[PDB]
Amino acid sequence: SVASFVLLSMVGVAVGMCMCARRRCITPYELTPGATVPFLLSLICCIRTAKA
Amino acid sequence: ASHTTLGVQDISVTAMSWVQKITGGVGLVVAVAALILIVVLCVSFSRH
Amino acid sequence: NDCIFEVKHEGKVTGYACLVGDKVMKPAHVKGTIDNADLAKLAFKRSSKYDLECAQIPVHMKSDASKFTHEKPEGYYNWHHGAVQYSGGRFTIPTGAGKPGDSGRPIFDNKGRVVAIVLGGANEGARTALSVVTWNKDIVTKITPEGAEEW
Repeated sequence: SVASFVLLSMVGVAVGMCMCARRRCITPYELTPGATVPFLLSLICCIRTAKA
Repeated sequence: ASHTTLGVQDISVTAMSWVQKITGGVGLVVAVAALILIVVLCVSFSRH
Repeated sequence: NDCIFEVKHEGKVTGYACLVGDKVMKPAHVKGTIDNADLAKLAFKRSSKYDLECAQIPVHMKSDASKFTHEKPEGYYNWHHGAVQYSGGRFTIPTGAGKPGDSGRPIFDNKGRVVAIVLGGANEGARTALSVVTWNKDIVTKITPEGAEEW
């Protein structure tokens, strides 16, 4: 039970760090006018389809 | 018969390896056709 | 500058099609078939990626086709309802120039060659945004803003 609580929260904090990383990576492109984001990064950061 | 019965559709012989030779042909022609479709799909999304 | 050639669909207000370079081009969402029988009997290719259809121009009438360019500098452009503009990486018109039934019109530059084709738009009075197709270097592309509809 305590091994489940640490392991299920370790994948939890990995998802939390992945979220924390995505928001700091993507917001510079979001907070800029003119739809700027490149192709490769759009796939890596899973922002649906294209630069729209 | 003093032995037990055969698996008939299972436990085919050594030198049935024709099955693996043709499956490693046709199944890789499928894998390559899906690889070709995935790489053209990938660049067609670069074309948005 | 009225040095333009086009055709319509089913002989009615059903959108339009263009002679560009050496090929006919037409929208995919328009109903019916080309009015001119010497075009209409041809075999047409299509793509839902660009809402588009195309065929080779017959050699006896290839001389009648319009010219084109890939160029899209900021400024003002010519089309049958006037007032068309390119700015901020977008084509635009005032609202009164564009509506349903007017799809398939070519937009021309200041030297009289096609740059893009009108498919539809998203309305506002002073600057309606447009859904269009256009060529980049030597490959076709579709441009479409937020919330547009085809005409």
